[PDB]
Order: sequence, then C-alpha cells, then structure tokens
Amino acid sequence: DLASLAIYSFWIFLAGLIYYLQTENMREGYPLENEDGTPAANQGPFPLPKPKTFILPHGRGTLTVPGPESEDRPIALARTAVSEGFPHAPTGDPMKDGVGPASWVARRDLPELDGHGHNKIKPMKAAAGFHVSAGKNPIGLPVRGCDLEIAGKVVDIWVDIPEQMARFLEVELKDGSTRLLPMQMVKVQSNRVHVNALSSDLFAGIPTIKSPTEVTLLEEDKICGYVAGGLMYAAPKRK
Amino acid sequence: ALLSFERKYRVPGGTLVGGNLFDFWVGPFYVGFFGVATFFFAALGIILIAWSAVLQGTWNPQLISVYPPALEYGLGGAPLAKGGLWQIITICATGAFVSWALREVEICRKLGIGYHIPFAFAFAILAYLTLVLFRPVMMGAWGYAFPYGIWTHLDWVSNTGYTYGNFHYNPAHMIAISFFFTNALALALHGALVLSAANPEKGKEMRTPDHEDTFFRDLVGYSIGTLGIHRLGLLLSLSAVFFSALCMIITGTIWFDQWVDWWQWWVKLPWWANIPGGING
Amino acid sequence: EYQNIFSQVQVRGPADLGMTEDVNLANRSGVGPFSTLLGWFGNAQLGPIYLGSLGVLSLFSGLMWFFTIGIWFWYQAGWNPAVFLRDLFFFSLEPPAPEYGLSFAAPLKEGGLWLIASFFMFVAVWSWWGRTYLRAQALGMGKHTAWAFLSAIWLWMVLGFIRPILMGSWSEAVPYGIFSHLDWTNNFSLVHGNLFYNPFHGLSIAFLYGSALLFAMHGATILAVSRFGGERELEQIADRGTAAERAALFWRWTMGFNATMEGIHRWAIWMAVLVTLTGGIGILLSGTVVDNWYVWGQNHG
Ligand code: BCL
Ligand code: BCL
Ligand code: BCL
Ligand SMILES: CC[C@H]1c2cc3[nH]c4c(c3C)C(=O)[C@H](C(=O)OC)c4c3nc(cc4[nH]c(cc(n2)[C@@H]1C)c(C(C)=O)c4C)[C@@H](C)[C@@H]3CCC(=O)OC/C=C(\C)CCC[C@H](C)CCC[C@H](C)CCCC(C)C
Ligand SMILES: COC(C)(C)C/C=C/C(C)=C/C=C/C(C)=C/C=C/C(C)=C/C=C\C=C(C)\C=C\C=C(/C)CC/C=C(\C)CCC=C(C)C
Ligand SMILES: CCCCCCCCCCCC[N+](C)(C)[O-]
Ligand SMILES: CCCCCCCCCCCC[N+](C)(C)[O-]
Ligand SMILES: CCCCCCCCCCCC[N+](C)(C)[O-]
Ligand SMILES: CCCCCCCCCCCC[N+](C)(C)[O-]
Ligand SMILES: CCCCCCCCCCCC[N+](C)(C)[O-]
Ligand SMILES: [Fe+3]
Repeated sequence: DLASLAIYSFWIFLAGLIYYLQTENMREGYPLENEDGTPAANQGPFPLPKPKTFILPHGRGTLTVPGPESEDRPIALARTAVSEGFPHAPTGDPMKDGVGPASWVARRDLPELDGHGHNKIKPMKAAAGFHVSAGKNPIGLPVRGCDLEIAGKVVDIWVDIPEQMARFLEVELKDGSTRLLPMQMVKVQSNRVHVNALSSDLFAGIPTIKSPTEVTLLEEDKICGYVAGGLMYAAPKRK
Repeated sequence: ALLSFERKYRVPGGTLVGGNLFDFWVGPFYVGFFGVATFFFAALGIILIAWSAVLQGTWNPQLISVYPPALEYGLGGAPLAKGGLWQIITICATGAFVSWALREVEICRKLGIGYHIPFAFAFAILAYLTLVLFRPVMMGAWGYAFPYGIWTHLDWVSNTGYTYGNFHYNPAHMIAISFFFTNALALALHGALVLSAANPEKGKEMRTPDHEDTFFRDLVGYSIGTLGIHRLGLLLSLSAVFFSALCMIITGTIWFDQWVDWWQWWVKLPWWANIPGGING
Repeated sequence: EYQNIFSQVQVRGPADLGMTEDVNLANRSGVGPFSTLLGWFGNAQLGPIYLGSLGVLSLFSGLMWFFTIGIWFWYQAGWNPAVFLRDLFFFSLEPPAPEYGLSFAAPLKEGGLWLIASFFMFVAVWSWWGRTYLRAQALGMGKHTAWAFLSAIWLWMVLGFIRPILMGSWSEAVPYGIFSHLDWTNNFSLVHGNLFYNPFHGLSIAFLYGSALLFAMHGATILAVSRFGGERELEQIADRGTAAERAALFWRWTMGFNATMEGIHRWAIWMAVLVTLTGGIGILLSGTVVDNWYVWGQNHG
C-alpha cells in the first residue's frame, strides 16, 4: 500500500543523503595518514568526493578541495611509544614551537577583506568613526597576567568594521612594543584587564605582526594559538 | 589513523584523573580515565538489559522493555525481575552519561578550547535525571519513571500526558515547544545562509559575511550576526530542554489536576469574571 | 574564564547600508535606530529593510489575514474589551462545516470568513517565499534559504490546502485560534488511532530532537573555538585555520568522526528541513490512505 512504499522509499533516500553528507565532510584532512605521515592502509568505506573549486573574492584565486594536504611548517614533536595511539612529546618549548594547544595553521599571510575589499580588522584609531558605545572602555587599563603581575596597558581596540565588534586589544609592554590579545581570552574589569591564559613573563613571546595597522590570517593563528597554549603550558605560574 | 593536520595536537596532558596512564587514543577515539569509566558503565548496562530480555523471554528489540518497580515498592529497592534491573541500569546509564561529559572536558583541556559542549550536554543529562530520578523521588515512587523500551517508553508518554487531560495545556510545555520549533527555524536559516554564501550563483565569487548581513536586513530588517546566530542556537536549544524538564518537574507534584483547568486563574480574575458574553460567560 | 555568550564591550561605527550587487537601492529604507540591548548578544543595527512590490503585497496581505481573524474575535467578545482580553485564547475562527464540502458558498458566520482569512494568508506566505528567492538573486547568492523555506511551506500547505482538498471538505483544515488549534492537533491524533504509530511522525520527532542536538553541538563548538576566530566560517572554508582543526578534532576524538566548516552547514540545513518534510507526508497519508495508524502498524502494510 501507498504508505509502506513511501516509508521504504524514504529510508533508501536517507541512506543516500547520509552517504552524500559524509563524503562532503571529507574535503579536508583526508586521506588518513599513519603517525609518520604516509597514507593509512584502511581509509573506511567512504571514498573522497570529486574536487570542487571555490572562487575567492578580490582576485585571491581559487581553492580546490579535496587537494594535496601539507602542514607547510616544521612540527617539533617526538613519539613517546613504539606503537600507534600514544601522545607525541614536544622537543622544545611548545609555546614557541606552536604545538599542542599552542598549535597554529599556515594560513595565507594576507588579512581577511570585507565585501568591498578593505581590511576587515583595523585598529580603532584608523577606523572613522568607530567608538566604544557600551560596556567598560578597556583603553588605558593595565593588563594583568595569571601570575597577578602587570604585563602592560591597553592602547587600542582592533575592530571588525563590517560586523562592528571588538576582536583584539592592542597591549603596550614594558619595552614600548605592542602585541594583540584576542578579545575572547581577556576579562575586562572596572580597574584592569585580566588574562588567565598567560603570565606577565610570557607576553613578550606573543608573536608580533609585521605592519602596525593590519593583521594577516597567519598572524591571527599564531597569536590566538600562542595565547590558548598558555592555559596548559603556563599552569605552573597560575594562582 | 590521523587526519593530515592531527599529529601536532596529539600532545600529552589535559587529563583530570590518572595523569598519563589513560592518556592515549584507540584509532580516532581519545580514551582517558572517563573513557574507561564510560566503557565499564556501558558494558555492564548492556549485559543487564540482555539479562532483563531473558527473564522477560524475548530477544526482539521491538519488545524488550525494562520497567521501573510497581508503585507499591515506593522509593525502596525491588527484586531484579520486577524493577531492580531498571534501578541498576538507571545507575549505569547516569554513570555513562556523566563519564561521557567529563571525558569531553579532558578533550577540551588538551585542545585548549572552551567548555561550551560538555556544559550544553549537561542540560540533556539534567532532562533525563528529571524523568527517572527527581520527579519519581518527589512523587514517592520509581514507578512514575518511564520504562526502557522503544515502543513502551512511547506508551508511557501517552499515559502520563493524558493523565492530566490534553498535555498541550501545560504552560511550561507550551514554552518548551516554542523553543524547539524556533530552534529548527534558526538551524534551517543558519545552514542555508552560510551555504548560499559559500555556494553562490554559478560562475560568481564566494560571498562575504557582508552579503549574509545584507541578505537578512533586506529580508526582515535585522541581522543578528555570525557570532550572534551561534549564541542564539545554543540558547534556543538549551532553553527548549530547560523548559521541557520544568514542565515535567511541576506535573504530578505542585499540579496533579487537569492542565486545561489551570487556565481558570486568568478567566476568573475579579474585574471580568462575571461580565457576560464571550466563550466563558 | 570568559564565555562569549554576551559581549564585554560594544563598538559602533557609521550605519552599514550593506552590499549593492544588483539590488535596487531605491526600494531599501534608511537605517532604523541602534539597539544597545540587542548589541550585547548580536548586532545593534536595526535596518535598512528592502520593501519592493512583493514585500508590500505580502505585508498588506498578511495584516488582512491577522485583522480578519481579530474582527471575528471582537464580534465573539460582543465588542467588550474585558471579554476580548479574558477569552483571548478561547476565541476561534472555524472552517466551513462538512455540509459545504469544498464550496466557497458558506456564509461569513459559518466558514466564509475562514476562507477569506485563508486566501489572505495563502497570498501572504507565497509572496514572502518569492521574496526570499529574489533578495538572494539580487546579491548573487545560492537559493538555499528559498528551498529550505519550501519545506516549512509543505507542512502548512498540506494541513490547510492539500489534505482538505483530497478529503473533499474545508472542515478538515486547522481553525485560527490559540487553544482551538491545539484541540484540533490532539483530536487529529485520536481520530487516526494515535500518530505515535505513524512512522513519519516518528522521523519528524527524531529530526526535531536532532535539530536541538545539532545546534546545541554546533553553537557550543563555534563559541569554544571563537578564541581562534571560529565564527568567521566563510574564510575558514576558503583557508582552514586552527579553529576549524580543533573543532573537527574535538568531535573526532569524542565520537570517532567529524565535519568540515562547510559540511557541518549541510548536516544543519538537512536535519532541519527533514522535520517538516517527513511531517507533511505523515499528515498527507492520514485519512487519505491510512484511517488508523494503530491498525496499519499491525499489518505494517
Ligand atoms: C499524548 C502526549 C502529550 C504530550 C505528553 C508529554 C509527556 C509525558 C512528556 C512530554 C515531553 C515533551 N513534549 Mg509533549 N506531549 C504532547 C504533545 C507534544 C507536541 C505536539 C506537536 O503535539 C510537541 C512538539 C511536544 C514536545 C514535547 C517536548 C517539549 C518534551 C520532550 C523533549 C525533551 O524533554 O527532551 C529532553 C531530552 C532527553 C530526556 C534526552 C536525554 C538523552 C540522554 C542524556 C543521553 C542518551 C544517550 C543514548 C542512550 C546513547 C545512545 C547510543 C549511541 C547512539 C551510540 N509534545 C501530547 C499532548 N510530552 C517530555 C518532557 O518534557 O521531558 C522532560 C515528557 O516527559
Ligand atoms: C523526550 C521525551 C520522551 C521521549 C519521547 C519520544 C517520542 C514522541 C519519540 C521518541 C522517539 C525516540 N526516542 Mg525517545 N523519549 C524520551 C527519552 C529517550 C531517551 C533517554 C532519555 O534515554 C532515549 C535514548 C530515547 C530514544 C528514542 C529513540 C528510540 C527514538 C528517536 C530519538 C531521536 O532521534 O533523538 C535525536 C537523537 C539523534 C538523532 C541521535 C541518534 C540517537 C539514536 C538513534 C538513539 C538510539 C537509542 C537506542 C535505540 C537505545 C538502545 C541502545 C543502548 C546502548 C542499549 N528517548 C523521553 C522519555 N521519544 C521517536 C520514536 O520513533 O520512538 C519509537 C518518537 O517519536
Ligand atoms: C495529542 C497530540 C499528538 C500529536 C499530534 C500531531 C499532529 C496533528 C501533527 C503533529 C506534528 C508534529 N509532532 Mg506531534 N503529536 C503528539 C505528540 C508529539 C510529541 C511528544 C509526545 O513529545 C512530540 C515531540 C511531537 C512532535 C511533532 C513534530 C515533530 C511535528 C511538528 C513539526 C513542526 O516543526 O511543525 C511546526 C511547523 C510548521 C507547522 C510549519 C509552518 C510554516 C508556515 C509557512 C509558517 C506561517 C507563519 C505565519 C505567516 C504567521 C506569522 C507569525 C508572526 C510573523 C510571528 N508530537 C501526539 C501523539 N503532531 C505535525 C506533523 O508534522 O505530523 C507528522 C502535525 O501536523
Ligand atoms: C540539550 C540540547 C540537546 C542535546 C545536547 C547534546 N547531546 C549530546 C551532546 C550535546 C551538547 C554531546 O556532546 C553528546 C555527543 O557526543 O553528541 C554526539 C550528546 C549525546 N546525546 C545523545 C543522544 C540524545 N540526545 C538527545 C537530546 C538532546 N541532546 C537535546 C535536545 C536525545 C533525545 C532528544 O532523545 C538523544 C537520544 C548521544 C548521541 C550523545 C551521548 C552519548 C553518551 O552519553 O554515550 C555514553 C553512553 C553510551 C555509549 C550508552 C550507554 C547505554 C546505557 C548504559 C544503557 C541504556 C540506557 C538507556 C536509558 C536506554 C533507553 C532506551 C529507550 C528509551 C529506547
Ligand atoms: C487587537 O485588535 C486587532 C485589530 C489587532 C485584531 C486582533 C487580532 C488577533 C487577536 C489575532 C489573532 C490571531 C491568531 C490567534 C491566529 C492563530 C493562528 C494559528 C494558530 C494558525 C494555525 C494553522 C494554520 C494553517 C495550517 C493554515 C493554513 C492555510 C493555508 C494552507 C491556506 C489555505 C487557503 C485556502 C483554503 C483558500 C484557497 C483559495 C483560493 C482562491 C486559492
Ligand atoms: C545518525 C547518523 C550519524 C552517523 C553516520 C555514520 C557516519 C560514519 C562515519 C565514519 C567515517 C570514519 N572515517 C574513516 C572516514 O574517518
Ligand atoms: C535575545 C536578545 C536580547 C538579549 C538581551 C540580553 C541582555 C543581557 C545583558 C548582559 C549584561 C552586560 N554585561 C554585564 C555582561 O556586560
Ligand atoms: C525583526 C524586526 C525588525 C524590523 C526593523 C525595521 C527597521 C525599519 C526602519 C524604519 C525607518 C524608516 N525610514 C524611512 C525613516 O528610514
Ligand atoms: C541527517 C540524518 C540524521 C539521521 C538520524 C536518524 C534517526 C533514526 C530515528 C529512528 C526512527 C524509527 N521509526 C520507528 C520512527 O521509524
Ligand atoms: C542508528 C544510529 C547510530 C549510529 C552510530 C554510528 C557511530 C559511528 C562510529 C564511527 C567510528 C568508525 N571508525 C572506528 C572506523 O572510525
Ligand atoms: Fe555555523
């Protein structure tokens, strides 16, 4: 009868949909590899999809996925065991080397552009006429680390122009140089900005940007990576 | 095996318990102490269900049903054969769910991410514990809990609902349903907006967040933003489950009459109670 | 530890009139106010809105639906504002009695007014559908929003138009009223021997459920990796960052498989549309093909 045909049809459709949905989600990270980087023997029952090509705006070319995968950076790690599935110990300072929770990805060394082709993220000093409109204005506040020591002072907010939100605080250190801190990893209080992730001595180690009015996707990943790695790797100096 | 980008993230540390002892992977799966805990509670729980399916005399998945103790047993233990297996399985189920959430916290700590996922999961756990623990205990019997069976658990929903008339009239149920419906609306819109921007008209360049903001202002005069829609989905879905638990915690405890009759508080207010005409006069 | 559920600081700049592409800027309004309240959770900017021909048709048509119902609710209240507010949830604009079948011949006070309101709603929703297609066409974007919206329109069409026609009377349709449409829903189940035995109702629920599961998972994940600019989903698709990687790896390590930043949005749109898709089929087959879901379920056939 018409209902049994409909429900049997649906279950077949749903199997096709799950197959399509799963192969679509294999356009990054695949094929699977052994810990040594060689291709793994058993890849599972789902094949790689046919490549698709994204046309990037503002003449930045294309991306074709799936395509050849490479880290495009050295990985300071070493095996801790003679078989698969154990942790890989850092061979240096994991914060400096950018491994574990300090990991960054070799993204394009260009800034993200708005739809008009202008830098998405500018310091507020270079964005007419952006202002703090609500909540405590952090500019001029001392920045405290998880060791409860002052590391610097806020000297600007870096703002997403198109989405009108704060993204980083620009922080001046003892030496008069500045660093970006992600907005999502600080606590703005009445009289200070508190950073749980980092101690005062680890602020100098924050990766520096190569131009004072723009930050590239690579630099964003290095900064955000480094600061998150502090939660694990600066836990000795947290109080 | 590993995703191409995975090795650099497989460092030691993050564990809450047992240091480096269970700090390893089986294929894609992170283990940890709470991995072992989850396997134990789950395996024991599955054995007890198979045992329950023996004492019941059916190996059919559409028939197997573990019932709570009968109301006469109150909040005491009961023979395995009559609701004691349900009692032990319920402990095993709570053990596996809570273990699964703490395992997610270990995975968070290793990956240096926020704890938003296990926090969200704890709301699903809270709903389960409402039906099998908090409500039964408040009502004085494990019997008011739902049985573990595919169709018998549906039977319970139907009998529990119709005990208080049409359950639609529970006002906390009304609010819970509104959040469930709105969540699905918001998930459809979100999936569709990002895909319409990444997958534009043939030949054209990828759109930008700007196009996504523009599209929604053109359509309804407001765009919540790309951070806002992720905040909104978390809030709509957690709210649905909060009000779900609330609608059932108040049912058979502070309110045990017909839900439809609760609405007379509004109709019988002094200033219009006696005015003639309408549906209620 | 800061959780990113609310902004700590708001920044405002010049109002954003948006991307132009092929949009007729003549039909866009100017920006409404900024809401500082809204701005703690999302964007503070209200407006601009685009209002072309279809917008005004839909908006007028949709108000005529709402007003038609309200006129009837006032009449039922004997024009007494106390009775109106007291019985607000108890009023109901009911469809024509079975006697009049599929005829447009029923009087105002016995279903004719229901048919008027319904016509206005029919024009309101379909014009609004056309608008979701066109506003995307003008920006050069995919028609995902229009195709997703069709899934919702499907269940609505089935409840009030398609199923009433196949049954052969407007009396089968849903009445306009808060408590009355709930009774209709409860009644519908009883008359068809309990929708819980309707396998499509079962799937509809699974997907409803799954929509809450998935947006809970997704929303939580993106907030958890917002410290690496995770909410910037389009640029993470074009150039995968540590946010996309830690996101994938959390889920791989938890449950054994994972998504891409783009692929999660395909899981999302499908989980959602399948709610109203399976739903509409479940209702369409009820009383047309299956009298009793309990009985049908006993033969599985
Ligand atoms: C005749 C029936 C009555 C009715 C009687 C009831 C009764 C009785 C109840 C509801 C409840 C609900 N009703 Mg009602 N309800 C009716 C009609 C409706 C209608 C409708 C359109 O008519 C809708 C949309 C709803 C919607 C709802 C929801 C608000 C709510 C269920 C969600 C929930 O609690 O999730 C919460 C989620 C969970 C409990 C899941 C938790 C999952 C756990 C933590 C993990 C499990 C892991 C798993 C075992 C692992 C699997 C293995 C792996 C796959 C490998 N009802 C009618 C009028 N309704 C229920 C409620 O509010 O519960 C609190 C409830 O008890
Ligand atoms: C929430 C309010 C009610 C309730 C009311 C309803 C109503 C109404 C319906 C269901 C339906 C289902 N319910 Mg229920 N259900 C309740 C609580 C539960 C609990 C629990 C708290 O432990 C579980 C595990 C389930 C599980 C189920 C599935 C069998 C089915 C589809 C769920 C789904 O797709 O969700 C979303 C989740 C996903 C998409 C993830 C996948 C989860 C998988 C599919 C779960 C399978 C569990 C497995 C069969 C249990 C045994 C495995 C053990 C390890 C041995 N329900 C409470 C008591 N439930 C539907 C059905 O068709 O049942 C006949 C249905 O119509
Ligand atoms: C006693 C009650 C019966 C029951 C009788 C029915 C009936 C009858 C139906 C359902 C339907 C459903 N039931 Mg049931 N259901 C029961 C118990 C349950 C329980 C439970 C026990 O917990 C649950 C979780 C559910 C859940 C569900 C959903 C899965 C499904 C509705 C999906 C949806 O999103 O529609 C909501 C979405 C829409 C209706 C789409 C609307 C789109 C239109 C275009 C919007 C127009 C807006 C308009 C212009 C106004 C503008 C407003 C302002 C601008 C704001 N039912 C029991 C057995 N149930 C529906 C279904 O699909 O059946 C299979 C349905 O028809
Ligand atoms: C709070 C918002 C929504 C939500 C959120 C949510 N759920 C989550 C998460 C989050 C954030 C996870 O991170 C976690 C996950 O890993 O997802 C893939 C999960 C999860 N939610 C799941 C299911 C689920 N969630 C549901 C609901 C919801 N989850 C809400 C709607 C439902 C519904 C609606 O019924 C179900 C069925 C799982 C896929 C997963 C948790 C997996 C887990 O805990 O694994 C450990 C346990 C086992 C491996 C099995 C143990 C078996 C028992 C010991 C015995 C069986 C007892 C059981 C009571 C039998 C009952 C069967 C009958 C009722 C049929
Ligand atoms: C305060 O005073 C004012 C003046 C504002 C008036 C007050 C207004 C009030 C109080 C309004 C309240 C409205 C309410 C409570 C409405 C509730 C509506 C509900 C619950 C709707 C539920 C379901 C509706 C469905 C399923 C409708 C489906 C409709 C269709 C599919 C259209 C069918 C079209 C038909 C039959 C006509 C076809 C004709 C032609 C010519 C094609
Ligand atoms: C409820 C449906 C969700 C489950 C769908 C099944 C997908 C399994 C994916 C396994 C693929 C693993 N692998 C080898 C590609 O990494
Ligand atoms: C859902 C849309 C409306 C959201 C309004 C909620 C306002 C919350 C205000 C947060 C308080 C501000 N604070 C202290 C966090 O900076
Ligand atoms: C979600 C509902 C929000 C609707 C907001 C609509 C804003 C319209 C702006 C009104 C101002 C009109 N005008 C011509 C003076 O610019
Ligand atoms: C995006 C696809 C997600 C797949 C989820 C599948 C859940 C299975 C639900 C089983 C329902 C069984 N029943 C009895 C209603 O036919
Ligand atoms: C009926 C719905 C439940 C299906 C759950 C399926 C879980 C998929 C597990 C993926 C692990 C596969 N593996 C080991 C090759 O990665
Ligand atoms: Fe998203």
